[PDB]
Amino acid sequence: EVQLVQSGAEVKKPGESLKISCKGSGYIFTNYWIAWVRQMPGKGLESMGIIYPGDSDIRYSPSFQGQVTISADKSITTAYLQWSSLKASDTAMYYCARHDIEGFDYWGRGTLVTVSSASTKGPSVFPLAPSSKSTSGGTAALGCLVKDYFPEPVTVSWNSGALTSGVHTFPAVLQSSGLYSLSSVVTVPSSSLGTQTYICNVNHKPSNTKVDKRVEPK
Amino acid sequence: EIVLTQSPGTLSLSPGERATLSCRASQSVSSSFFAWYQQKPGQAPRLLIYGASSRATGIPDRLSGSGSGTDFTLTITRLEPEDFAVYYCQQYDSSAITFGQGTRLEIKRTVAAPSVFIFPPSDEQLKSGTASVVCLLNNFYPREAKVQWKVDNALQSGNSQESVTEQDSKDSTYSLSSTLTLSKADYEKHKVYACEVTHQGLSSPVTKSFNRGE
Ligand SMILES: [K+]
Repeated sequence: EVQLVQSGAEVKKPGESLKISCKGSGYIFTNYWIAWVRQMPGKGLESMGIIYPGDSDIRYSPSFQGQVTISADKSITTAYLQWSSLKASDTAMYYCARHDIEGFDYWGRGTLVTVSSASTKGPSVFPLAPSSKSTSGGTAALGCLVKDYFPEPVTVSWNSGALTSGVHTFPAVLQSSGLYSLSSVVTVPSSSLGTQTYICNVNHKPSNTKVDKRVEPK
Repeated sequence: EIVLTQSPGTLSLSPGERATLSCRASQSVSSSFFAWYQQKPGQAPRLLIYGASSRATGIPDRLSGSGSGTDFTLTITRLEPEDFAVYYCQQYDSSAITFGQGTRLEIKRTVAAPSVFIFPPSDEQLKSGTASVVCLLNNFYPREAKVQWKVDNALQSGNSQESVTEQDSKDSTYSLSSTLTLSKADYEKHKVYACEVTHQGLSSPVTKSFNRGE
């Protein structure tokens, strides 16, 4: 199978440099173009440029000329994307894709790059406690507020993954401080509130922060 | 640079109906080098069609493309749940490859009012000098809703943020979470915290509230 394996998520401050990579396999690397594609948060796809590793022929989209260097090391079947000096609007998902007569027929999973003057910080996990004002005749809502962390992402599970029915984990919002804040809630029978413990399990890998918070009614 | 303009921007349809997406190019493109892609939330894009007419490997018969010159179209005949997603056209005739701005295709269903819950700040957070109040609008349709925050009946402005989930894969509903953030000092100088919700499925505004302490 054609595979495209990209390097891990990156977090940087403005002005800093960065190289990310894309390893192709399961096909003859030097017979196909590799394209780099940018997707800013909540926006569409933009082609940044294409490289033909066999020759190292390169064409950039006019917008990215001078901002980035696309390169390849054909012997280890890897393509690269480089910035000398990152700016905030370089925050995006970056996909590599094989390019041929069928367009972009295979895509990598994408590398997340976050660029901000903010520094990496782990979340404060606060309980969203269930009460009279969070019940709708039988059904009760409870949750966790995962506040003041950077960068994305965080993952949330409930009762170590044993509870998935009626869980909503919302997209984070970027606060004016440059830190993200996320809420994760679950709706349950109100009768189960007294007879069970509800724990949200929050992991923020960028800060190496794991947190398990019990959400008790009060 | 060849500009591609897709139509429409958003599309609401039920399963079994037909979707027709259009894409106009700022100059003529060979149909040999035209493509359509699909992207579901949190996933990489996937090729659907190339050469304007040719289905990629494993793409269902119900998807079909056509077009030439400046006008291209993608049609999905008998919509299935997995078809509901974002679609992008693309030309790769030019050395400068370009994409249309996208079309979001979502599931149309029976109007459902949100279930509204409100959450006070935790003792944990208040100790740190801040107070966040969260309001939850649960399992509603359509996506358009309006949340207003009120502290002692004063409309709050510029101190709240909200987000909305992707359309739920089981009931086709959305949910919304809104956080109002005030300092501890301000939280403890006011009493009535209210989340006022308006939505197509409500005949009048729903207001969930709590009183600090009680
Ligand atoms: K630099």
